[PDB]
Amino acid sequence: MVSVSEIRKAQRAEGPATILAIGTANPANCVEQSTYPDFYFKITNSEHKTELKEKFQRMCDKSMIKRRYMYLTEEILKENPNVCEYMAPSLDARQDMVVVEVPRLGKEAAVKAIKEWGQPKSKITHLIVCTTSGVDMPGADYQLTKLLGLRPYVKRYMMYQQGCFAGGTVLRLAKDLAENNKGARVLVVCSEVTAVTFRGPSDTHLDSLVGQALFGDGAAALIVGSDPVPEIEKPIFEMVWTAQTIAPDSEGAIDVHLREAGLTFHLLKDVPGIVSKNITKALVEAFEPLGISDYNSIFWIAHPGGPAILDQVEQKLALKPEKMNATREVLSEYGNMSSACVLFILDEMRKKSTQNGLKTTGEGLEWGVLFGFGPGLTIETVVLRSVAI
Amino acid sequence: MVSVSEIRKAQRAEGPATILAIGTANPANCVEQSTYPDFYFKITNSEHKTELKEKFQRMCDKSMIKRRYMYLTEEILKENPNVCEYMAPSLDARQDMVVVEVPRLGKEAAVKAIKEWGQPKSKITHLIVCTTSGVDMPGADYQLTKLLGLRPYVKRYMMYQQGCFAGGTVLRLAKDLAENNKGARVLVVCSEVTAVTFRGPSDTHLDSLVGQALFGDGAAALIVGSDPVPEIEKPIFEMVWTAQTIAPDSEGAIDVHLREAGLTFHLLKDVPGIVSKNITKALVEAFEPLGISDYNSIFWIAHPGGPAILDQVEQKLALKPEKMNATREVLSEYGNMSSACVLFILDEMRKKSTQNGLKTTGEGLEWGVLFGFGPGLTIETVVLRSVAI
Repeated sequence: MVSVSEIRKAQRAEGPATILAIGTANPANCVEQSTYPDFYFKITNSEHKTELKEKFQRMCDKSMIKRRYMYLTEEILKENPNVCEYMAPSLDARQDMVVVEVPRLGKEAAVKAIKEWGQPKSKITHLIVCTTSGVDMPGADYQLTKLLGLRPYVKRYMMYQQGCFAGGTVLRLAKDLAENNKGARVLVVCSEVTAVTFRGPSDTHLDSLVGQALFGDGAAALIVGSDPVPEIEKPIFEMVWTAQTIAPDSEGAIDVHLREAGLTFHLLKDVPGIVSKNITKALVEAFEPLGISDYNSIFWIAHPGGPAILDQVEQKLALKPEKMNATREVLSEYGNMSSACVLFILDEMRKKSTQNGLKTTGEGLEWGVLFGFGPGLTIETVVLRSVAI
Repeated sequence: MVSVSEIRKAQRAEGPATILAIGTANPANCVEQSTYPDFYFKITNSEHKTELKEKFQRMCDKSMIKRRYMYLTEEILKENPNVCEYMAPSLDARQDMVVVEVPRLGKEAAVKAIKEWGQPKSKITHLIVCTTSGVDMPGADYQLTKLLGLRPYVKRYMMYQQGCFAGGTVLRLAKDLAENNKGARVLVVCSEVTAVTFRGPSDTHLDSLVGQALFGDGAAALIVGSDPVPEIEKPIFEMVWTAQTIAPDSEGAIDVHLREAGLTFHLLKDVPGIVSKNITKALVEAFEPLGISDYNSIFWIAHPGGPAILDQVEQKLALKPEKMNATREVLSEYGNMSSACVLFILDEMRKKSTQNGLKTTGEGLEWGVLFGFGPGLTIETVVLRSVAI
């Protein structure tokens, strides 16, 4: 009696998933990178490790990060000596910080995105929350539903322990949710806090130490939907095609474990080398079908894992130096905010394009690419189209 | 130049997401319920707690579980006294078990589902992995890709720390992935291991103790896709509509935290009561649009959190006793395997329907419902259509 084909046709959306709003937020405590070595070696009781401090100073000087925003403060660290040691039982204390801070910072970013969107929050049908800092049941998706006053029947997707490529992951997921469901409006929130990874220095663990020079806190929120209401909603970028892959010869490049001592970061291979060796294949998969071969003719968003990934990709492809400008600006002002970074870069790019009177939100260009890099070695690819003005 | 509408039309699927294969697996160690109180009170050094053992015996007697399969054995527990205590630092030992066992068990279920499906594992485009048992980076999704030899470009969705309603969640997610992407074939794996939640008994924490009578291990895998190739692929169930909601007046009903002592299960409200009070609303949302109001006229799959949820739902709606038969058979043979449970119940239902020559895979009925229940209080609803024969 009942027609499923009629239901399916009536249930789905028509057009491409579109980013309709972007909002960001960071902890209030601003930490300058120029004075970080001294602050970090003092608060971790490591001032006597002069040679290790010199190695950390070089890591900070090479980071291309001017400052980072941190939930952790001198006061909080003085109350948590176990967090200041390289390896002490401290997950409960860290979890108590991030179970609250992740949704707190996420709400700030989400309220800003909802304000830009300008539509009733009761029209948000799906919620994607992504974090690599802490886990809990009910999760941060339930907390944000409560904190934002979303409908109780919002459809939630709680992405925990994702890693640095997950800015691409949440876009890949939001695309399918928006495109398959007529009327769907997806609130996407990436919120990353370094309280679960902060730890003291160890001269036999230099891989762990590099994380201390790079990771910073931040949240970004998006509204994503298909079939925008003309002259009411305002498209910023459209998603057109996505991919995720595991690079060959990359096993163990980035291994991150959640233990009693918190989240521990282990590095085993040349990440910049692997990314730059495999980025061209990811570009031809994405762009050959569109007839695009000139990689300077598209706008660029790349996860700034570190500056060497950016430099090596730029050199490999012969990208003009300006291609990575928005990416490098976010790295310089905020450091590596894990999954949230690429969403901050989208916001920077569209705001600079607008401010500077370019013709599209993607630096005056039509087509663009967003890349996420992280554990596995995983590469996420999202092909974007800009919007006029 | 490039038409995004053309791309979008060529990129999406046409028909409803369909379950094309189901495979399950459990650890080899079979644990009888009749004698579990003695086993559990001996291994946890609690044999002198006579009254508490009595309370546990009653929980096991009322559980309606005959046996469970568990990775944990007497030998593994004797080597891990911190896991045998009610509350001792033990997450590292538990993670070392589950980071391996979750993908191992998932692999066995996935291989079974792929064998039934019959098509090359190179045609699997998307992979959803769900567990409430441990977390790691790269996740269990990466581990399964490697273990099964899936393509490196399989698109992965790692659902960690989800909870007992996530059998519904993975179906809700797989539906959009399959329907929005032409040719997509989604391998869905739920794999749950009780090594992160096992702990000793405490007479002031009877809510934790209830979990020790109910939780068991298991993995279930599905192949989901739209547009099945007729007579090559074999549809089992179709998904038609989904929902997720948070029941009113249920805050804190089920809070589960991942701490240095592992995963701790708490209960603060009457779950059977909340579920039975809110199930009608969930049914009307799903079935009023289809013109169905007789809930005995549809086939049923309910997460068997405990037998009281089933009994109270049955009594509330006046379901005939036979409606919950497949659900109760899975509870009897395997216990509560968290997210995997509802997928085992789909398997039992279609296998008994096919074995017994009923007219459809849903007990000879056309329309059916699958419910997941868990933290938040969250209710997941999936509306299914059976397949002839």
